[PDB]
This record gives sequence, C-alpha cells and structure tokens, in this order.
Amino acid sequence: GKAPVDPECTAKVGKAHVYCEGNDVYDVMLNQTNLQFNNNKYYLIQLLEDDAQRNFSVWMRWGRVGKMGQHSLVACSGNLNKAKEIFQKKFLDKTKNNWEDREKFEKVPGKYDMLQMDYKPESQLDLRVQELIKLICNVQAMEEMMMEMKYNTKKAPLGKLTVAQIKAGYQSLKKIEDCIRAGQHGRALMEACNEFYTRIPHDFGLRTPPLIRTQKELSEKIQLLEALGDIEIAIKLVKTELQSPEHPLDQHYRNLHCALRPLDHESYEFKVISQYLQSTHAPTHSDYTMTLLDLFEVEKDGEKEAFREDLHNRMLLWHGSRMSNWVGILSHGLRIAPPEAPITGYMFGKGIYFADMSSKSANYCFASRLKNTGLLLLSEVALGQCNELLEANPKAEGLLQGKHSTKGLGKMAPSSAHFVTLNGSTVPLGPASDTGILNPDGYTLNYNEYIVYNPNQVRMRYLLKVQFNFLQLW
Amino acid sequence: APVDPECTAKVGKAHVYCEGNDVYDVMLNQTNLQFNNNKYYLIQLLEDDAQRNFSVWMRWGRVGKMGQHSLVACSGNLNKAKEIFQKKFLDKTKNNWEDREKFEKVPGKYDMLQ
Amino acid sequence: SDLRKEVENHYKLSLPEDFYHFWKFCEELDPEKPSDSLSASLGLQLVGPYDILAGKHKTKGLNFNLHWRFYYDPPEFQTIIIGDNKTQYHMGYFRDSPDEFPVYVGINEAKKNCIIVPNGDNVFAAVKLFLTKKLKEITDKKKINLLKNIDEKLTEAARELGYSLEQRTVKMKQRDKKVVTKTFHGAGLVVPVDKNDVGYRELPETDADLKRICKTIVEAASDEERLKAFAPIQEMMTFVQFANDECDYGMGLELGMDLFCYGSHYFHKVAGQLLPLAYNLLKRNLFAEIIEEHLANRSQENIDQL
Repeated sequence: GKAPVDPECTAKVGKAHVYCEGNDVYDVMLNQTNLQFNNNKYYLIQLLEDDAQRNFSVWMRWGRVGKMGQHSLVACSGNLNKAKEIFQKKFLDKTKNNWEDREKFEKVPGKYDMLQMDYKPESQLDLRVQELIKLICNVQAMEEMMMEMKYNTKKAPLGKLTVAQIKAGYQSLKKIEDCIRAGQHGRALMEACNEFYTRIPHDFGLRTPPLIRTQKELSEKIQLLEALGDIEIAIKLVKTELQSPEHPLDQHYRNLHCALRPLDHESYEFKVISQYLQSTHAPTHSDYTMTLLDLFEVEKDGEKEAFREDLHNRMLLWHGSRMSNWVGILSHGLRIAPPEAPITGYMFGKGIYFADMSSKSANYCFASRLKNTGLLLLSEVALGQCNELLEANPKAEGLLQGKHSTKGLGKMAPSSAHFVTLNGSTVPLGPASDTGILNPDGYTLNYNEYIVYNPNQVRMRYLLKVQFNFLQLW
Repeated sequence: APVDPECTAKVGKAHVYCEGNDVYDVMLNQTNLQFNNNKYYLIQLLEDDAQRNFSVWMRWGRVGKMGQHSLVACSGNLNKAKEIFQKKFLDKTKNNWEDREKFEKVPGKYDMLQ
Repeated sequence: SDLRKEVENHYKLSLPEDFYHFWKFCEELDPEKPSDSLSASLGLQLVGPYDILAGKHKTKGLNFNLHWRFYYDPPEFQTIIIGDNKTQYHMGYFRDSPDEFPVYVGINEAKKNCIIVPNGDNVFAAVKLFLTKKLKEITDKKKINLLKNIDEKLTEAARELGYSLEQRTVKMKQRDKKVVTKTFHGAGLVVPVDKNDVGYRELPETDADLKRICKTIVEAASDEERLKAFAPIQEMMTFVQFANDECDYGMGLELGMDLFCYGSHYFHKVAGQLLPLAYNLLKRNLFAEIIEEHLANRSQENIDQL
C-alpha cells in the first residue's frame, strides 16, 4: 500500500522516498528481547533515494523500543549497488537471514527477529445520519487515537502492524497458554515469554520484562491485541474514495452497507428505548449519567437470512465499544474471537458477549468528559436455552450439549416479571433486584451476562446515540 | 584546526564558524594507560551560505580510527548550536567554554590539542 | 468490662484487650490523669477511645469518625496516641475491616508524608519503640532515669500479659503474605481472593507513574488544562468499573486510596465515588461512612473536644 518515509529523517523526509521493487520494499523493522538477560531493543532500517537528485542512502535507527535512539544516515551519491549491499549485509548480520529472500524468514535465538508493518454537491442524506457518519468517519480522530496508542498508552510504540503480524502474535499467546497451563516457571516459560515480547513491541523502561504468570495478564494482552486489530480494521474501512462523490462520506456509507434511519423522538420505539436505557442503569456505576440524544434504525444486509428465528428466548441486549471502532461493526457485524487466540483468556469461552443492563456494557464505551459522545448498540439475540454457570470455568463451551448460549449468574439482575415486548422481541426492563442465586462454596458473580456462539444468532436492530454526562470531580 | 575530511556527509559545502578566542571547532584527546583509555573527540560547527542554518558535528573513538560520529542539525538558530557545543564541552571536560583558556585536566575528562 | 461496651458502642468498632489493659497500666502509673501519664515524660498523649476512658467526652454533635482523624489517616486507621503536634506524629490501631481486631499499631506524621510505618502489633510495642528511639534522640543523660523506670514498668507489664515486644510480630508477617499491594500508604490491602484469583487485579499504571500522573494533573495551570489532562483518570475509572463488575473490588479500593493519599481537593469527589462504593461492595459499610464524612470535612485540626 501507500509507502511512507520515516519523518524523523528531517534531512530527507521531503526530498526522498523509500525504495521499492514490486513486492520487495527496502524497509524493515527488527525486534529482539531476552528477559533472561533483559534485552529489549529494536532496529529500523530504511533505504531512501532522494526524489530530486539521484542519490541513495541507508538510514538506520536503534534503541529501546519507545525511546527514540541512535541514528545513522549513510549517503552514497547514487551508488545504489553498494548501498543495497550494505543493507542486505546488515540485515543478515542482525537477523542471520538473507534480505532478498525475505519471504522465507526464520528467526534464530540470540538474534533480532523481523516484523511486518503497514509502511455539483447535492449531499443527499438525513442530517442526523450525516452527523453520525461524520462523527464515526472522522479520519483525524482515528489518526489521533492511533497516536495515543503509541505515546499515551505505550502498546505499539514504533508503529502499526499487519493482520498477519497480529496472527503470529496470537500464535505466541497460544504457546504461552500451553506453557502456563502446566504451572512450570522454568526455562521454557522464559523463552516463550521472550517470543511474545519479540512479536509484540512493549516498553518496560528498565525493569526486567516480567514473566506472564497469571490469567489476568493473558486476558489483558489479548484485549490489547484485539484493540490493535480493531485499529487496523478501522483504518482499512476509512479509505477515502473519488469518482464524484460530492460527499465522500456517502461512499463511506456504502462501505457501511447498512441502512441507518433516523427515528422521531416521539415514536413508541424511541420512548421505549429511552425507558430501557434509563431503567437499567446499574446503581454501582453512578459516577456518570447517560442521556439518549438520538436513536437510529439498523438494517444490515444478509443478517435476516442468518437469524435463528426458530430458537426461543429472543431478547434485546446491549453491546458497547469506543466511538471509533463502530465503523467496522456496521460494515461487517460482530465476530467470534480469533480461533488462534488462547481459550483461557475468556473465563467463559469465546463468542459474542451481551448484557441486558445498559451501564455494564456501557462501561466499554470509554467516553470522556472532554469527549462526551458514546454509542451503545442494541441487538436481538436468540439465546435459546441458556447453560447456567455459577463459577468461572473457561470450558463452558463443551458443557452446552444442546443448549445455544451461556448465562453467567450475577447477584443483581432484572426479573422476568417486568419484561415487556418490542416487535415480538423480549425487552428486559429493570430495575435490578436480588435474584436469590448465591454460592456457599466460592464467590458470586456481580451481574449476569449472556454469551452466544453462533454468529447467526445476532441481529443488530437499533443504534443509540448517547451523551455520557459526567459530574463534579472534586 | 582543519575541518575533518572524514566527515564525508559535510565536507566541501560549508565553512566552520569561530569567533577569535572562541573557536567552535576543536579536537580533544584523553589517554589513560591505567584503564587503557585512548580516545579522541572532534566537534565542529558548520554554517550554510544561503540562510542562517547550522550543524553540529561530533566524532569520537580510539585514536586513529574514525569510530562513531553524530550530526545534530540546528537550522533553527546558531545560538542553539552554541548551547549544544558549550554544554557538551562542559559535560565532557568540567570546564566552561567561556573559561576554556584556563584548562585544568581533571582525571577522566578530555583535554584539547594545544 | 462494664466501661468497655460504651466505648465500643460509640465507635462502632471493637477494640483489642491490650487497649484496656494499657488503660489500667496508665491508671496505675497516674490515677489523676492516666491518659497523659506519659505526657510529662514523653510528650505523648492518650486520645480517641482513651478520651472516652477519661470521660473527657462529657462536656458536650459528636462525630467519632473524625476524632483525631488526621489528614492522611486512612479509614482503616484509628488514631490512639498523639505526639509532636508540629509534625502531627501519631500512632493508631490499623483495622482492615470493622469486624476484625487491629493487625498492628502504625505511626504517621501527617505534616510530613502519607506513609504509615508499622510500630509493633500492640500499644506496648508502639510506645516501647518510640521510647527506645527517643532515648538516643535525647541529648542528655540525667533526664533519662524516669524513662528507664517507666520503660521497666512497660517491660514487666508486657511480660506479665504475654505480649511480644517485637516491632514486627509473627502475625504481621503472616498478614504480609496476605498483603496484595502497598497502595502509597505502605500498610497493604487485604481483599477476598478465591481459588480462581477472583477478587483483585492490578492497576493499568505503575505506582511511580501513578504519582507522576497525580503530579501532572494537580499542577495543571487551568481547569481546561486539567480536563484535557484528566484523560488517564477517566480511563482508569472506567477500567475500575470493569473490574468491580467482575468482582475484583480491591482495584477500585486501591485507586481511590492513592488519591486519598495524594491529598488534593481536586480528587475529593472522584475518591468519594470510588472508595465508599468499594467498601460497600466489600461489605465494609462503616469505612464508607468514615470516608464520606472525612472527605466532606477533612480538617487539619481534629480533636473533637478542642
């Protein structure tokens, strides 16, 4: 794709380009880590030829990942052959792999590993959908969030990654899961951790990179990788388009390929949805309120044929996520976790996750005081017969045996006596009350949650535009 | 006190800046046979002809060998370049640049070439 | 015993037996003013529930959650002895829950720092440690005989009652194995943890980086700059919500505590949203009451009899 030049080479950012030849783009990033000996270092290499004058150069820059480091610019006055030689020689020295056949890369212990990078207007639409698309399709905000994913929360310091790089990361998490499952904290565990930290760049400052020892860190790493994938899909979706759009967002909307229609505030549907939002605000999430500003009808192509209409127990359940990634869902729908992803990160397995209490799912929006706009999606989910779970058991999926979804039994939850109906789907109104489920052996889940596995059992139905209103801070 | 020919990335196209006593070009040496230290360090400020556009060259290593070098560009303002130069000289010698004349070799710091 | 139940009814807390035995000890030392029996010698004062023991509460609105509650005394911490009022040096029993006995006696200097230093597991240990440390601090020899005599009485009383005099006892080292994190106060958190490690998870930020976050926020030059700078607190609070929803209550317990330790009024509300709730989720309702009342009225002068 679009090949960017490292901006840090100020002497060449505007007069020079990264070299390419078909497949082979002479740009590469290497990472190494060995917690046994506490190495965690990167090495970027880029061949740049000037645009204006015929002159090639090799740029190298190295240091601890996150902390910018020592750089070198070697000019050649157009000696492309020597420069390419130097490039390949250094690549081999640092990797033990030849550069030209980069396709068949094999990392070796005690050497750097490679990684893979991404380097007449009649705007006819309802004004409300226009505001929605402009909100979610704001490329500036996506860039700013990506920059925050490097300098605010150091999860991806050096840059972005590819889908396949994420898949290799998942492979390493699988190896970590296998290792940890046997509770052995010796040498193999340290090497597996080395492989993880090699594939996904982290910045530990100086404190020896710690061993991944419990399930919580596994799941956190998994969520980090998921956020990486989300950013990747969001930037893939926001690709701009030409051909007389007179409002490029209309093509972006086609890319959503999902009808989203404005609803009137006085319609039964709007009022009932507001009732459901308000009645189900958990009392233990009282640091903020939420107001329903607007509500949009959802019609996603292909989902109708897939819905398990035959299955009973159909209810409308929440799903929250940050303002930016929603563009992906509306174009592709919700997906089960990556198969290559370790099962043991999900205390009750993979699949699609929903709540019936607005604030619990709403916590996954990460709205802010400065940025007070968030979205909650409502979907009709045919749960069918639920399997009842008292205590965490990541293996819930084997226990289904004919059931179609899992229920995690929370202390606080609405009782079916208050349930209402919307278009023949069950709407589980609150308030939450005690459910008389308790555990005389272990802990008790704070709140119920429902998980489905077949993607065909979800049908998105309305998208909620929500003002999160925070309060006094001191 | 010639501009280093070994700075291929900068030779030919610029003239080193000095001011009388204060010569912003210098080579320092430190030999210490107890620890087998024998290292040099050249520093050079270079000015553009067209605009006030300056560069700081540093080069250091074991005597004779080019070792390593760094280019810190200061197209912004020559005063920044003086800051880098003088501050680094103090860091490396424990002597101020304005007071460079009265140099006293403290152990483990650079002396210059007389 | 007949004067004990009114004491413990006032505080809604149970006090260990060494407290009352030390009351009887100080009574025998000085019947006229047992609480201050060590004040002429050591410059220390018996306060708090000893105030009830002294009947000095009979002059009187009386809020015992604030009585000698210094600016950085966490709700777990019940002040029982006062020293230098210049540094607000003080010693107090430390209880993790209103239904348990104190785990040890800690000391803090509220005008100096927020750190609570263990000082034995009972008031005998705490006073002996202070006495021994001062004995070398005192630049004199003639004015020491009194301390040797009172210390002799301390040692004989502790021996007779069967109390260890070590600064860190066996039970404290056992609790330390149950201590999940220090949380800027250094005293440790005790939270329920089941066999699946459910009950606690660590903060998304390191302690040093948390202190740095607090410094950069509190030092912001305008409210708009703070709101822009507030993003990490909002994020950490959202993740705290996530954790509490999954029964890892102690995380929300810990974050508020750090803000409680930081001391800025800009954090009074957010801590009041985090710390009481966490105590409610942990069924420590009295601590929620204490933190509500303290955050609403957190003063630098706290003797309720004035």
